[PDB]
Amino acid sequence: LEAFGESAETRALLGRLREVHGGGAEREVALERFRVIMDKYQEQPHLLDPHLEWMMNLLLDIVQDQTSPASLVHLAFKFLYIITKVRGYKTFLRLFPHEVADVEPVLDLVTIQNPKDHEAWETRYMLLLWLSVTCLIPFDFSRLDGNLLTQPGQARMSIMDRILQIAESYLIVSDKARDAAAVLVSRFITRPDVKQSKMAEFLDWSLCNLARSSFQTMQGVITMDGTLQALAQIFKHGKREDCLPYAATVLRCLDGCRLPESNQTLLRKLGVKLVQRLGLTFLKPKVAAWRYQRGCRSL
Amino acid sequence: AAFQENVGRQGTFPHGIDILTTADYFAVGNRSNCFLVISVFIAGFPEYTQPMIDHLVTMKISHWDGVIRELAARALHNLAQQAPEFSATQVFPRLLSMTLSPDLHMRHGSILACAEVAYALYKLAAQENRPVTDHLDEQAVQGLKQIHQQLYDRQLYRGLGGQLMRQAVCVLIEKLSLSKMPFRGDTVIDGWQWLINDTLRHLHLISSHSRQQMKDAAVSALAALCSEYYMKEPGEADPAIQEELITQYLAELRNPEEMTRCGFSLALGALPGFLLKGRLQQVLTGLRAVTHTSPEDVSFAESRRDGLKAIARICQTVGVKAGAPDEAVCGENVSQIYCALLGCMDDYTTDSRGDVGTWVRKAAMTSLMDLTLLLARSQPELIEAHTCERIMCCVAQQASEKIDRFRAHAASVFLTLLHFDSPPIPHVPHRGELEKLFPRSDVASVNWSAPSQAFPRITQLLGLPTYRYHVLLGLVVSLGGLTESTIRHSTQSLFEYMKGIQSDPQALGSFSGTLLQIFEDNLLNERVSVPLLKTLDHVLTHGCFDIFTTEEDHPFAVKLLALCKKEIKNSKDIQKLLSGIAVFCEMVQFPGDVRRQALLQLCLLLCHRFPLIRKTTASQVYETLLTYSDVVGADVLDEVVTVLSDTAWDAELAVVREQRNRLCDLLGVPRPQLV
Amino acid sequence: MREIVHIQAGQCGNQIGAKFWEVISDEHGIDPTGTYHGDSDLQLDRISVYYNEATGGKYVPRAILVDLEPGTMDSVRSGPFGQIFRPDNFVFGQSGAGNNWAKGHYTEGAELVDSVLDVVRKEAESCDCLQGFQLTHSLGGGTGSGMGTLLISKIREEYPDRIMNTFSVVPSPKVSDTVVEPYNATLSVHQLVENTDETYCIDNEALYDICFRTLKLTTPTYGDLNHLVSATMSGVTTCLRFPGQLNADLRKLAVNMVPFPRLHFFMPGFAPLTSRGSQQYRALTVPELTQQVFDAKNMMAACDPRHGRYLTVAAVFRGRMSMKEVDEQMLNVQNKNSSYFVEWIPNNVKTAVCDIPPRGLKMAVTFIGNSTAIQELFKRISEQFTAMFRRKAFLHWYTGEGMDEMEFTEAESNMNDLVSEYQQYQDATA
Amino acid sequence: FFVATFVRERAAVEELLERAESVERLEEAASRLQGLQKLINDSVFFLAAYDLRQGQEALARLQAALAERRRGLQPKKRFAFKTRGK
Amino acid sequence: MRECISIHVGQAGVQIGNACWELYCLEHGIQPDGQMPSDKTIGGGDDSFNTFFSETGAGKHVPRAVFVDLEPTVIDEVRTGTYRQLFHPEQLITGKEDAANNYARGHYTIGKEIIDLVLDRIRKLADQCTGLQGFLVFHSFGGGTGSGFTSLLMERLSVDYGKKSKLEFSIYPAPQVSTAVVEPYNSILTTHTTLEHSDCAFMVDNEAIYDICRRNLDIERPTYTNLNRLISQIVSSITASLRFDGALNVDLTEFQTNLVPYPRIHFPLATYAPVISAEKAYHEQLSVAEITNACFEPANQMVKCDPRHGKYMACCLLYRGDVVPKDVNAAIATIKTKRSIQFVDWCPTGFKVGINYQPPTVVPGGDLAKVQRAVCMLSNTTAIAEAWARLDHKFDLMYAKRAFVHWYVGEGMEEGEFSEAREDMAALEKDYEEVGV
Ligand SMILES: Nc1nc2c(ncn2[C@@H]2O[C@H](COP(=O)(O)OP(=O)(O)OP(=O)(O)O)[C@@H](O)[C@H]2O)c(=O)[nH]1
Ligand SMILES: Nc1nc2c(ncn2[C@@H]2O[C@H](COP(=O)(O)OP(=O)(O)OP(=O)(O)O)[C@@H](O)[C@H]2O)c(=O)[nH]1
Ligand SMILES: [Mg+2]
Ligand SMILES: [Mg+2]
Repeated sequence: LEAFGESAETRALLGRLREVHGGGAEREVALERFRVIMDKYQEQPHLLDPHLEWMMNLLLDIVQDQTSPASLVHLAFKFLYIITKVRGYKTFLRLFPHEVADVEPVLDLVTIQNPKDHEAWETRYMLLLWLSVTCLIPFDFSRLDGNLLTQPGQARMSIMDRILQIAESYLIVSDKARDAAAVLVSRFITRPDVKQSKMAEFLDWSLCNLARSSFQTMQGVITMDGTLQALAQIFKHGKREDCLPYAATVLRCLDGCRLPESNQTLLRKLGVKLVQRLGLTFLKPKVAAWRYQRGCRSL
Repeated sequence: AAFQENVGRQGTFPHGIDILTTADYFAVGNRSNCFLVISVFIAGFPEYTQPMIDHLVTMKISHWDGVIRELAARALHNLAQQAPEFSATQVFPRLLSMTLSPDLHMRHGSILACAEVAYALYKLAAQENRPVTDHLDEQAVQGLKQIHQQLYDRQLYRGLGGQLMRQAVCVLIEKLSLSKMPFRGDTVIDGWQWLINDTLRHLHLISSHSRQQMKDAAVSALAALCSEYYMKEPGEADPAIQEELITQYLAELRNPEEMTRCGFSLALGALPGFLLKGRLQQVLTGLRAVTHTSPEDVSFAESRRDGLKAIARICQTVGVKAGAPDEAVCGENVSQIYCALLGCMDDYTTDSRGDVGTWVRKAAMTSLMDLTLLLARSQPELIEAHTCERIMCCVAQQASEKIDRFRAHAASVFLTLLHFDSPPIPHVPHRGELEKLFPRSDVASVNWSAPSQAFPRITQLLGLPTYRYHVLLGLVVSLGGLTESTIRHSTQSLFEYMKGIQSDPQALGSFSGTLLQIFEDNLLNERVSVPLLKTLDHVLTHGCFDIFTTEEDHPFAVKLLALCKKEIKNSKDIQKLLSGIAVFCEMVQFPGDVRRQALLQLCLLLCHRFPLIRKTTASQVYETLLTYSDVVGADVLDEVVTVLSDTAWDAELAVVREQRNRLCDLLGVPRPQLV
Repeated sequence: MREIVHIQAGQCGNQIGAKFWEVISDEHGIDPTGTYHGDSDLQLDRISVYYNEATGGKYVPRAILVDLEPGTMDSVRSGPFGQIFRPDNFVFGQSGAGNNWAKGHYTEGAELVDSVLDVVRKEAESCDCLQGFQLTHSLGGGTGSGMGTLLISKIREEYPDRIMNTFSVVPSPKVSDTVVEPYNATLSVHQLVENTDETYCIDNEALYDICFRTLKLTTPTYGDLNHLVSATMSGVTTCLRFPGQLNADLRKLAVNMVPFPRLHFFMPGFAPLTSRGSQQYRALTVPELTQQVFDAKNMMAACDPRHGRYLTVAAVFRGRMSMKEVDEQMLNVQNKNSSYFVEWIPNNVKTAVCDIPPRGLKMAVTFIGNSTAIQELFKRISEQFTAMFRRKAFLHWYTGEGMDEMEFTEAESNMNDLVSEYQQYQDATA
Repeated sequence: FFVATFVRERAAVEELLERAESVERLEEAASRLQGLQKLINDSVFFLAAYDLRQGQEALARLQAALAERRRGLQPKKRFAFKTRGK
Repeated sequence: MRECISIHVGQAGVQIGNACWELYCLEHGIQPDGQMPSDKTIGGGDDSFNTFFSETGAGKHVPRAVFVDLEPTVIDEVRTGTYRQLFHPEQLITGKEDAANNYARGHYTIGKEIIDLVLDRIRKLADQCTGLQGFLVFHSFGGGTGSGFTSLLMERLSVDYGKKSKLEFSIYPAPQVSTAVVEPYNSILTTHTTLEHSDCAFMVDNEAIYDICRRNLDIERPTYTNLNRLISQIVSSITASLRFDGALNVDLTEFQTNLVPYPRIHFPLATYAPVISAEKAYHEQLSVAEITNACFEPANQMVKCDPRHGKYMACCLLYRGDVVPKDVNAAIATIKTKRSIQFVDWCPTGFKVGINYQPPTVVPGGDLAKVQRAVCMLSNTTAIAEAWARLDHKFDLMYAKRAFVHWYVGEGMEEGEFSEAREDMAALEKDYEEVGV
């Protein structure tokens, strides 16, 4: 192809989600048509860049409406996940809203989600990613919280503690949402205020989970995988002088998990990945002095 | 990609731009191009001639796959004209030492490389009015004259591994004989003759999967060796060598083994014209017997195939000549060939596998396609009128069978023999109508293999009285098949065609007669009888012969009833019985004495030997009684239907004979006797 | 031979694969967690044929989810039973194969087959004695066809003596609207006849006609197609998942249902026909089930058994019933409808009974036939293939990826010779 | 005869490995494995599938045993920088 | 004193051998563990029952059987059954891969890997015997393993123990109990392979047993459990001479001399009578003349043939119960004067009478009743050849179309073997027809 030709059809299909959400007779056909139309650009997702901004505005206005039922908001979350897997989350979530006012609403949505609802997992996944986008704000969570002692007795939970609890609860699920949590770990525990109040705690919990997990049970393996992914994200998107004071302790727990003898190929990869990020924490980045004199950027 | 990066970032690769513009993301996609085209272009420079050939000779030629070995051999052949000295001085001796290695694949690859190098050197020397011995020194001539001999010394030709050595030796002999070598009058030629003869005398010992190949590889090698060494003078041959070969091959066409027969048949169709001059009638009489079917050669279907293939092959070698029965195709031998070719058409063999005859009926269709055409390019007068009409009728008949594959070949042959205008055919029944029905422009886009795009067009040939019978026979044998799509498309075309003749009486008085002649032509054949009854039943159920039902005792039904009596009488299979009971209950509609005779026949069949046949006949009688009207009078139909629905046709015979007699008495029909 | 490895390529193959696993888990009592909770010892007598024992008495699947893109891989992992599989059994890429057989058989597939043959040898290593293979893919899609046929060839080249069985899903213009699906289908056949040993024909046109005309559906969806494909899979493999003497292993089933090397295409059938959210309280008798299972309407392929001759027939009756009545009904069906059965392979109709009926049905019946009428499923493909190949349409997609017209010629010739052999064997001794 | 000679060579290789205490012991043992592989790959044009599978399994087991023996007799030292080699 | 060595290979072969051993010990009083209270001599063995049982210095009476299976299924049942303490772990051989109904896969592939193991067990067991008579092999033509591994073992024994008899008890295929369409090919193959390696083999038409179970025993769906209980009784009645103090067929050579005149014609016809159900046990007692007249009825015959059409070459009868020689002689004379029994012109026309005063025995809870007297008539009749005739009808219709032939070609087996076996069967049929003149 060369450009997007199915513009009116896609627009009509996106403007039809408000009359095909109750009964599933016209809900499955719409999803099938959308998937068939989007799969044609699986190899050329760059040809969708100029259409993925207006499609996200139409999809966001439906989920942001308070009068949008659960079945209607979940339908808009499936299309968003489809667009993400088609184009790419790195290039799609970057355009999502990132203002300050979008910090409290989004989080609230994440609180009204049932992890035991496989019929709407796409809602629990994409949502998490959107949260990770609202941690790129240059303010603190204490300023947004304001006064927490507004109610008698029962105090209000800060946004930082809520995000930490949500991340700790979803890094140990089997579904695709654990992965999303790893995105929040690289956007929440790497913040300036969150690191100062959620780095010792998050690193003591991860070590405990690594120490009391087996690679011979289904759950323990999931918890170990989630912890390894979180540690890798922390060591990658984190600083070297904030993460270096912990790289010896982590290396030890990793070596103790006797992974090079497991028959779990994905655990070994995560262990190797975590072994190279910890190692690069012990040495300062250097710059190729040999550039600007051996070839251009392109050919 | 690595080469492109190195050429773009360093620019130190010799001929980087050239090897980068020719070999790219698109041109490199094809492996054949990379191994034959791009290879020569890249080796054209002196910086890639030695290493490329070295790698091809010390790796690719010794691969573990025959396809890769053949590709490397072809690459070396193509790269043998950019480096004759290196191919005749460092690579050729390099291969002579590897041809004797213990490894089988290595020996095969080395033999192929040597043959290719010899062929390339011969082709290069031919373009300079010089012999091939100049490049191939005495050393090369010796080793090449020791490949076949040494192999036989180690009984290396035995076994599956020996089959590949046999094929390699055959290819080498073919290449050496095509390159014109100075091996005339040496024991090497006798040894080669022996090996070719053994390969064909033992084809039944060759894997069926890799058989047809080893036989088309031994006949080809025989055609080059007998055209470069069996030649005493221009246009002649050694009398002694011509008397031993033909006598040996014509005495092997009557072997008891079928594979040997086929091998000798193709070994007799590759003989040069200088070696058939003086004894062509003998070979002709030999293959004629090889393509015939005797009481003992009923299952020899593959023999006739290769016989017909060889027969036409010798007609195209010797050409046509006036006054020369022993040397070429004159008018004294043109009639016998046509008779032998049209004797194989009526060849349907339903052996354990199925219509093995389709293979013999296919080959014949080709032999004529190469005969009538050949004469059309020289002596078109020999193409008789009756013989050509019979050929055109047989082709039209074969172009309507139930086998899509063979029905696509017949249509292609017909189109190749009808459109032919270079020059066109002298006698083609209705050549103007055929041209109008088959526009040359809208012919290349017709999928004859698909029934949908084949039946609607072939059915239009019924309008020609000449091909009417032969097309109706094909449509009949194709309608009574078993495939759903085929029968559906045949019935649709038949109904869309009979609409224009149903109203016309004379049209329904010519087609009906033709169909009844096909019933008298094919009665008790068991190939056309079964499908012809089903077609008649379908035509009667559709309601086509309605204008004749008004007349009483019409000759058509009068003879159809006698034919059905002669056919259905004395049977066993249930399909024929059911098909016969259907035709009878459909023909009952015709009034007159024919109605009474059909009712009597139905009452007789009612008490068949099998209870299932009895129940089927009872049901069909009840159906044809409740459907038609005026078939039973005197208000006796109520009692008839009651005694038919009450009588249990699944009981014994002594209990149902009384009910049959009562029904006959109630219908006014004589009661058959019991002896 | 007591462990079978499961594989699934393409979106449809993975979906058909995930449905069959869920069905056999619900029938065996294995909840999504992995613990046994059924109510019959027979469910555990043959549980090691598809599952593996793990600490805590858990039953881990033995499947391998394979794809070239991540959509279907995330859809199955998040399904109701998604947690059951192994996190390192999901092997996929990012770009797909774009409905091109070449892209899925020579580029992305040729690159991911390395990792695919890593998990495959991981499952074969945890098998006392491998018995065979059971792949689930489609012949229409590019990735599902190309890379999946590339995995059959690699397994046949690696494992010398191992049975190969597949569940090919033939596409249909009524379901999809893609033009290059005839080419993606023909080539696949050219591989199966020369690679796979057993192959079930599940035509999409037959499913569409059964869902639109029989079940009464205005817009049959892919959810209805997977509801008919999973039931057929559960019915045809009921002998390998429970005790039995007829076809307990794959080698016996092949020897009994494969009279010739090239001829091994079996059209399956299941009765009574049902749909999602439908409970039939009426329990059909044994004669009614035997008469309905042989009906062309209950066939998963677009071929009429009456317009052909049978070669090998295998029937299974699941439900509490009597064996004498079933045997008498089978004998009566063989005697009455005797013209539809070749008389040159004596005892070519087998019948089996099981005491574990499917879920939601008290009486079920199955049919795995080897009639020559299946040739009709290929003739249709032939017409489309020839019509699209003679004018050269969308051919640059293949020739530009290493392929050439020689492969299409070869596949067309192989398929055409398979039709002629079927027609000849149908008229043996005519 | 092919199966007989294959079993004989396998038993010989096993006996040689069971008593391997030199690099020459293991190096000669790793040249009988090459010969066996070359023989088998040149005989798959007339052998059955079960025999080929058995030969492949035997070759894999022998290669694993040879690798274990090489790792045991020759324990590769851990990685260490070349700083202050002398 | 001499002792035999029995062998049971395959699913049908081992399942019948288990019931036979159960019935043998059931009659000898040998407890399930192996202790025989009736035996007063410990360590010494020289009685009639020692032909099929050895004795340890504790008392245990071990059988002389060789249970070999190519898959762990039937062997596990006997290993964790009731008589697992009766046999030793070494005598219970087991393999892995199954032949899956294929003579080639069992004779040139999965059978040439475990033959040596079975042969080493057949040598260790024989070393503990001062005298050996022969080998009683139990197999089946339907199972490919019973056609391949059994034939290989017989061929190897013909070379090893080249001076010992090899009596056989094959099982003939039937459609009501069958699970393979390739049972005629393997049957013809094993028949052609064993024709030149056996002395006397008794056939067991599964159709006859099914009919006897559905009519006499009054069973709606006879199962392999009921068939094994009815065939074990006949197997024991036939081998009753080799386990009791009798006077007929005491040795294996006696069988060949009294029932196998022509070396190639060694397929006698066996019959057993009476066969009354357990419900009709205490009803009526049939005399010797009552069970001798029913023996000739095709309903009781083991093979579905018509001996009345053909003639006989040899005949013998073995009784069990309170049978008097005078009554048996009178019944035989009456049957000869009534029925028109014809014998071959060059063959001796006499009946070998052999009475056994021991009463019959049946397993508790079985469908067979404890009859007061039973008889097993073995007569070599040419009508049995008809049983092979129909079998050839299943070999020409399929082999003509080259059906299921690739399974043997791809397993190392040649194609000419089928033609050779068919020619051998045709020659055997021609010899049978010539003997009828
Ligand atoms: N029955 C059924 N057919 C399906 C399903 N999904 C796809 N198909 C059919 O499969 C064909 C398309 O192949 P896909 O499975 O989408 O192909 P793939 O394996 O994903 O390959 P690429 O699309 O090239 O990446 C068409 O004929 C569809 O109708 C499904 O769930 N059920
Ligand atoms: N009478 C009787 N027949 C049996 C028995 N078991 C199997 N059969 C019959 O034997 C034939 C098949 O032989 P099996 O014993 O099952 O086969 P096998 O010898 O184990 O062979 P493979 O499994 O192929 O290696 C069929 O005709 C069965 O009906 C049994 O216990 N008794
Ligand atoms: Mg896809
Ligand atoms: Mg068995």
